Amino acid sequence: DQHKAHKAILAYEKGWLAFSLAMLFVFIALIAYTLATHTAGVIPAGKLERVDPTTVRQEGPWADPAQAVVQTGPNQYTVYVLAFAFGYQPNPIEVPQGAEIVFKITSPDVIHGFHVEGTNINVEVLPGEVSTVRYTFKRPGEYRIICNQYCGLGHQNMFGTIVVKE
Amino acid sequence: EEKPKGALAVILVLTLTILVFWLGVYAVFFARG
Amino acid sequence: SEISRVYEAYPEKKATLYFLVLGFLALIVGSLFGPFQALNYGNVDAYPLLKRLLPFVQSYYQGLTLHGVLNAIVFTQLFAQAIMVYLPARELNMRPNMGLMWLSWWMAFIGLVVAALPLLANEATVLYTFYPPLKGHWAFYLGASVFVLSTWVSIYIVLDLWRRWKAANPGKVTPLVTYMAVVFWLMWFLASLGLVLEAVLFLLPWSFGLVEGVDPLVARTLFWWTGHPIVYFWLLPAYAIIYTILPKQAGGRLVSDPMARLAFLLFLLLSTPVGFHHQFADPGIDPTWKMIHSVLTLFVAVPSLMTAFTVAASLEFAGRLRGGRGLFGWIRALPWDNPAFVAPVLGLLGFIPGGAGGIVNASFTLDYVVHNTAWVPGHFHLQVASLVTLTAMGSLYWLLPNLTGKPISDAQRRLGLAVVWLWFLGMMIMAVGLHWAGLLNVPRRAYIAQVPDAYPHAAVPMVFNVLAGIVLLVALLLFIYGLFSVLLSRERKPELAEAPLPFAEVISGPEDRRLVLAMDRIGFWFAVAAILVVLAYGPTLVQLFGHLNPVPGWRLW
Ligand code: HAS
Ligand code: HEM
Ligand code: CUA
Ligand SMILES: [Cu+]
Repeated sequence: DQHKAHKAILAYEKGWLAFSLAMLFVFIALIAYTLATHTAGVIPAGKLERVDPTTVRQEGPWADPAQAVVQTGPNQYTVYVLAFAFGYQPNPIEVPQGAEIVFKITSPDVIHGFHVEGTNINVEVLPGEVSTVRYTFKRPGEYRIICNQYCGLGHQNMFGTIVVKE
Repeated sequence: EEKPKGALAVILVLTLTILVFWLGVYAVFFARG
Repeated sequence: SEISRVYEAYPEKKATLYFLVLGFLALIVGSLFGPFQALNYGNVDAYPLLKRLLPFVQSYYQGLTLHGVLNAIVFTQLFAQAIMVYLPARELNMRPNMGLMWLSWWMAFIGLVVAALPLLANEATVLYTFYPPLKGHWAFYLGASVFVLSTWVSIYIVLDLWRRWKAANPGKVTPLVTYMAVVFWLMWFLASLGLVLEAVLFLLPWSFGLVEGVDPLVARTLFWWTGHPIVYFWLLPAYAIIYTILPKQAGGRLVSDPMARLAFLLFLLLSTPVGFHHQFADPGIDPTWKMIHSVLTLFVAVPSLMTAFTVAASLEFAGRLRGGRGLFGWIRALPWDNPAFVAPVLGLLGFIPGGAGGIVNASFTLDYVVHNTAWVPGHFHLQVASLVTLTAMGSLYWLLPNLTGKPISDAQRRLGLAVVWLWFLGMMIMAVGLHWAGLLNVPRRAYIAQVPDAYPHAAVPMVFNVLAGIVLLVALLLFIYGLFSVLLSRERKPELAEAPLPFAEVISGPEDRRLVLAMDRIGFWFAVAAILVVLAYGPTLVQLFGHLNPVPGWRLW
């Protein structure tokens, strides 16, 4: 007891510090791992991509929502989306299964969120800005979109739909 | 007096809850990738 | 002038009492909402009722704005001040520059009230984040920016007390509690810049009428500079309490002065440069920066784990002191019949699942699995709603005697417990509800009871949420009768009120000396603090000012 106890403790905390570091690094390893296979698709495009929320919905690829799927590789589709006070455009978002879909998303009003229920597509939609993320829809069917950022009063209502085609 | 077994148990449970959560989520991340 | 003359001898008890009552009313007001928010996630619309009861609430969203702003900005601000001033003061038996201190308390109360007004009015429902472009009443932002500047006062006040205690003690190591609060308030200062930049540069012009727009990518990268560390500024006053008072309420001694300085030191180094973890799903922010703050945030979890051992080992050693004897002997020996003690130690328990929450969250790519979902409030209730908060609750059953002279009647004491256990078992219940529902993609900041057929699979968590709602309703209520009966009480027997704070003695080592000396390089590390901020928020802030794109605000409630 008393100062016999102080050594033990200081040495133990060392053992602790050590194991926390290892375990944390395994994590930084593991995190990084994901960061180099496909599934880092969902990480936003880090390049600044300025637009103008006032004219986003009148001019550009978000102005006409028949014109929001845009084939772009032998197996690629860009989707222009619009997240606006209290729905998403297009509704629905019809993309092919198997394909590399490239969502490009922006807002005429305030920030909303674009959470494609059942995936790690989880991007914040910022007025002034295009958020870009990749996804590869593997199994076909129906994916709901939930806005998961408070964008005012129709918030709890703000959903849309992705139909990955069979 | 001796070895502080109590505290170790406490970082054990800790350390495992940490693993339970991190491994568990990792899993899901993939499940949905 | 006085018949409780107190306040010409130890008047700092006056400022502290006041502050803390503020906090707690803030907390009693804000929290009123929470049980409602709870049944909401329960899928039960209690807002018919609430609405009637207090008739000025317009929306769920105003509710969640009050609960947010008053509980987590305001209540944790007034506790941190109260504690990380009144303690370093007393450990130095020194008088805080009381001119300033009441400036401090006034700024707060003005700030609060200036701000509280638009909010009860429904004119600033923009959440405790007030993420632009959603556009709040000007009296919100100036309101909040003052009340936060209210802590620059307190930064100085404390540095005052440090400056002069060292004039009285050349070649003498900063005593622990005073040391903690210095590296604290420095830390807060670096960290406070972000919101303060955002409030001056953008929020105020824009809301005063003096510009049309804020770029919302900066607006929120400035916001998160501060808005991370702030959780560390809520948490550290409870660590002070936990590290250097708790183990004495526990029966025991803290087992390492150095260790607790070490951890605090680390919250000045790694608390501020880490808030892109909050932006893992932002656009226009470079994946490598995000990965670095991901790394930094892992390091910051480290001090807190070291805390796990130092604190658990202390409580263990006490356990054996009061004749504990199994591998868990030491536990039931602790004084489970004390609210001063039961509170932070229950809080500490749901910190274990709470941290494991943060560490996930902080792992970049893993964030895309839970970001903006019920998962988050899950994590963050475990942290501040239980840990910081319950620490605050338990510390009534010592700070209140110390400051009022009012004593705790054995049936007020049996109440504390009931509350502290009722509260804790609530959080835990609610934790499971949120995290769970979180993982079923249930978003957050949402009136989901209004779209009742929408989360089919959240059926079963929603029950936990309901129940927790009833529990913490009961819990919160018991706490009001209790609080206003330990205060609506003329019986003050202040032999226990002069009585000095139950500080805990250290188990010193030989190492103590050479190492505590290096961590007391305070000025130096506080520069490494700003070096680490500059390098981290540095080539990102470069950029986003090279490319501002402000955008009209909207009001959407
Ligand atoms: C006061 C508050 C908080 C502290 C605590 C806190 C700690 C962490 N958090 Fe957090 N957090 C995040 C990562 C962390 C990490 C790594 C930590 C670390 O500090 C955790 C380290 C802690 C531990 C590793 C626990 C150690 C356990 C101990 C020390 C207890 C031992 C027990 C004993 C000794 C008892 C023994 C006794 C007996 C009787 C047996 C991330 C991601 O990076 C997000 C954003 C996610 C998103 O997508 O929105 C986030 C979001 C939040 C926000 C939501 C803000 C918003 O509204 O957007 C608040 C509410 C919050 C508060 C707090 N958070 N956090
Ligand atoms: C009776 C006690 C409480 C209950 C039942 C409760 C419950 C909740 C629920 C159900 C939500 C979120 C629902 C949604 O995301 O819209 C929430 C949000 C939140 N709570 Fe609590 N809470 C309580 C106390 C506290 C305490 C003590 C704190 C810290 C002081 C706190 C801080 C917060 C914050 C900062 C948010 C987020 C607001 C935002 O999204 O901007 N709560 N609470
Ligand atoms: Cu869009 Cu909430
Ligand atoms: Cu954070």
